[PDB]
Amino acid sequence: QVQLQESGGGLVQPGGSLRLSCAASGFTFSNYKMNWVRQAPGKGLEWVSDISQSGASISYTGSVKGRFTISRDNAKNTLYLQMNSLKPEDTAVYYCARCPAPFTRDCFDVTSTTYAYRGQGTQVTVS
Amino acid sequence: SIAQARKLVEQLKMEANIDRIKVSKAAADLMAYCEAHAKEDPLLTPVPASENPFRE
Amino acid sequence: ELDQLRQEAEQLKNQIRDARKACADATLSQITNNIDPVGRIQMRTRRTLRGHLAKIYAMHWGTDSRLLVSASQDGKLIIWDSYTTNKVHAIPLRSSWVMTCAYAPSGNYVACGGLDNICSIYNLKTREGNVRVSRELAGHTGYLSCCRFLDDNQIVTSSGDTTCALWDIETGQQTTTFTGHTGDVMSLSLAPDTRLFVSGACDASAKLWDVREGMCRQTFTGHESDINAICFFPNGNAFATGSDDATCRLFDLRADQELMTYSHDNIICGITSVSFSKSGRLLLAGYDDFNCNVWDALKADRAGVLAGHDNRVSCLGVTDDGMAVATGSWDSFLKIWN
Amino acid sequence: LSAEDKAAVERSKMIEKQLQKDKQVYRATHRLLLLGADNSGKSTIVKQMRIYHTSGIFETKFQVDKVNFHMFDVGAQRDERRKWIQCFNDVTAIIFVVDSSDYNRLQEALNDFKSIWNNRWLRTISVILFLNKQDLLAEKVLAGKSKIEDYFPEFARYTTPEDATPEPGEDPRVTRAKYFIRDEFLRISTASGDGRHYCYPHFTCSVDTENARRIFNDCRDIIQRMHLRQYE
Amino acid sequence: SSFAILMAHYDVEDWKLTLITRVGLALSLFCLLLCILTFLLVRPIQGSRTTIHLHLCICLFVGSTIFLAGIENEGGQVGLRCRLVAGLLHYCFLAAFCWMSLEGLELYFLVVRVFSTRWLCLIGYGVPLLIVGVSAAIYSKGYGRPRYCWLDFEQGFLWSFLGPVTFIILCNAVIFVTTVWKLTQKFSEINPDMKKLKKARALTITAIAQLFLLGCTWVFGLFIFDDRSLVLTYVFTILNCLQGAFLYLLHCLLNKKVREEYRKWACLV
Repeated sequence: QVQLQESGGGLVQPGGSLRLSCAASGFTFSNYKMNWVRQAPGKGLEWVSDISQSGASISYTGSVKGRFTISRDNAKNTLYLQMNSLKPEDTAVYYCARCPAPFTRDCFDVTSTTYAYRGQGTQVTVS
Repeated sequence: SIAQARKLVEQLKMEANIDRIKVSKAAADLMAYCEAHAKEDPLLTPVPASENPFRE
Repeated sequence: ELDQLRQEAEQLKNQIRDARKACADATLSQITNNIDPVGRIQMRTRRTLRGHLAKIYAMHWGTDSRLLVSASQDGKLIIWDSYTTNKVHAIPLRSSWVMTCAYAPSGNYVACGGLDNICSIYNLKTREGNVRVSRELAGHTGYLSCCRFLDDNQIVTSSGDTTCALWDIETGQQTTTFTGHTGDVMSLSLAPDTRLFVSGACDASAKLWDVREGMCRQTFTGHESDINAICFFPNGNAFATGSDDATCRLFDLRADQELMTYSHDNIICGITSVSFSKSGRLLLAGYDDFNCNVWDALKADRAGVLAGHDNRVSCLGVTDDGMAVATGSWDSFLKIWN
Repeated sequence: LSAEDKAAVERSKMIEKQLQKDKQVYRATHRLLLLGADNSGKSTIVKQMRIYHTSGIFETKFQVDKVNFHMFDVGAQRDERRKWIQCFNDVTAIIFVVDSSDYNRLQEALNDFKSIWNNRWLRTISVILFLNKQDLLAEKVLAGKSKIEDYFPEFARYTTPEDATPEPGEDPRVTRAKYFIRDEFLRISTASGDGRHYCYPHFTCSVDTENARRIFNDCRDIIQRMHLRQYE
Repeated sequence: SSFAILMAHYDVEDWKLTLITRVGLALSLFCLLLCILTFLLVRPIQGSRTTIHLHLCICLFVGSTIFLAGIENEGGQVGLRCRLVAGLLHYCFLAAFCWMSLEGLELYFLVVRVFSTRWLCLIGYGVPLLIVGVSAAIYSKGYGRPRYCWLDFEQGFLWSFLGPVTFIILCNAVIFVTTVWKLTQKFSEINPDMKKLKKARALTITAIAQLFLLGCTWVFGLFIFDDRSLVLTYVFTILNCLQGAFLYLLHCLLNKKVREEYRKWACLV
């Protein structure tokens, strides 16, 4: 059916650079908008990053405006987040979220409590 | 959590022990019923103008 | 433990996949390749029904192949006759955000349901010119998508909170509750022999349910997005489903896997509703832009195109003897093709 | 005429009479949608606009300048809302309510605006936008306990707009922050507009009394710009 | 038969006058026929406006047909047919100049204050019926022309086909100024990124369209009583008798409602 599997957790002291990856299987990945969301311990669901169909439109979050990179491969079917210098305030678990519909730019409900097309999550603790 | 995982395991266990037939039999039955009532469907073989009640 | 349960689930999924690939010895499109195509089929609107004000959401053919129902988001349920194209009854709904309707199997009641988690049931033979309201079935947490009558005293409902339910009207309490989904459900149809039914929800899932036991008998996968329409093949041993990514598919229960797939290389507009023909040879679908398409259900080709709408198609149904096809769209007009 | 035709003609005539009567009533009343967040303050403006006067959906009515408005608040549903918004593709406007005093959720509210703006079935409806709880933002940036730059970098390189109008006699930094937020929303609003639908930002706090009038004016402009494109 | 006879008073005459008037009037009748046919054919554009177009075209066609029928006369004794065709001409044209007024009021309702066919026809025909039947009691007091078939000038009787002209033209002119003001103001914000020349050109085209529909040329019928300026007679005969052609060019051809619909109807069968 729908398969989203994460990779790249671990524990580190501040000042570290990591590579979060999320592999997808169960659809034609060439034409689906994608996002990265995370949940920190004791917190809710908050949005990290977004990327559109082809790779020409990139967007981020102010809290991570200068540290992270959001990339994708429509041939290895994988969404990537790249980090260089972390903080202790970034301990969380990361999910990659697919968009509901194909061939469209609007994207609903990736941050929802339960979602048919969202992975398991990967652990990242920085301290 | 634990309850959802247990329910999923039970559902998969129950479903994995169900016999199945070859799809050729299903296709044959589909063909048989398609050729079983062809002559009674007007939207394949229409009727004269005095039996189609909208034209009249 | 959780890890052991997850490992068992993965192993059982592997086993089920191997079992389903074991019996995939052929495809429907390969066996019926030499069936003579119906050729070019065209149908001119014989009557054109007008009177509504806004979007049209549901339409059900009566037990007689003569009567009809129409249901709109302006607050109207209209009972039509199609011969003289005359309006027989008007019923003003209480709620307006409403998405389903149906006749009774013996032409005595009707039912409706909307965003409010309520199914309202009216009876037809009444001394007043009104079709009075007699029942309200309640107990969901969400919105209803469809409702059908097994008989005049046992009805079936599906909602958007993962559940389905069987109900007995006179008392007004569920007899059995069907759980096992994950997302919201869209459409169910009743078995021709009136013993089972099937359901599809906004996942990669469609399920075959028994009725009086409550236990769910079959689960099917295949689709990349939500599911929007489903029905019963006449012999009660097949179904076809449509999704919101411009794709239809056809399954047979005992095979427990999808048989054939309806797609085109230039369709990027989704599906809204689907119905079968009375002989098992016309599959009629309503697509996202402004069209209906009539398909030969054994070849994955396009028998014909129905145009004449200025907006999206949302309702489609066939008569009970092969007399017409009714289509309805957001342009506030129903049309009867024959 | 036989009896069957007698009955059919009488029935069709009466029912057509009723439907013709109902056409005017359907067209006379305006319909709006209401979206907001849990802490946003939807109910506050709901009460303020009720002043202007189990279940899966709630209704409110009000009357401004001999024109009636219906608002449709949505509750007792689930958190997947990609299927019950489709039925709102024939309404005049969307009231989007946002809070201006919590920086952890402003990005989420921005994403909500992005999602509603670019929808296929919602590419013809205008958005009236209410920024709320201004006094709390003022107090937060006057105290200086935490900085907006902690969450929004480019505030280090921003000057007040030349057309900014700080009427009530406020500190400059209050005006800086307000216009930063409003520009954050209008950047999305002007990134991909096409003359069909336009935003209409506003400045208000939990003690306002002039919200329905703002809705009135935006709706009037929408209806006017619609007629000048179907006739001429 | 010089078309200025509908406005002139000293009975000017030239061969070019009547030749041009005949050509323009025949073309105008054919254009009105085309308008009525095309408007009755196309369904999905009902409303008040298309109703107005269709019925204005009706009354103008009737008036111009009976005009080409009955005007020219030997100049001898006036037959009863001449008198009756004169009165019928009067009625038909005042029907036209009530329909144009109603169109102007519609535009007002559709621009400034943004927030039934039966009543439209009722007003647009009942008013001219009264205004022309109040003069039915006046017979042979100048009714049918001693050398044509039209109204006379005695006792100031010709203020039934020029007074309403003046009133309607002035009201439509005021509405034109208001519409120009408001739409000018709005087009600064609707398309702020387009050059000034294209803005001026589009505004001028629209101004011309509702110049012809909101009939304003006929104001020359107020400066023709000076019996020297043959050039004013000529500009009248050029701007007016092409009324049908300009109507069909402006509110029938340029509209996008029928542009992508007549081509499809050509492929109906």
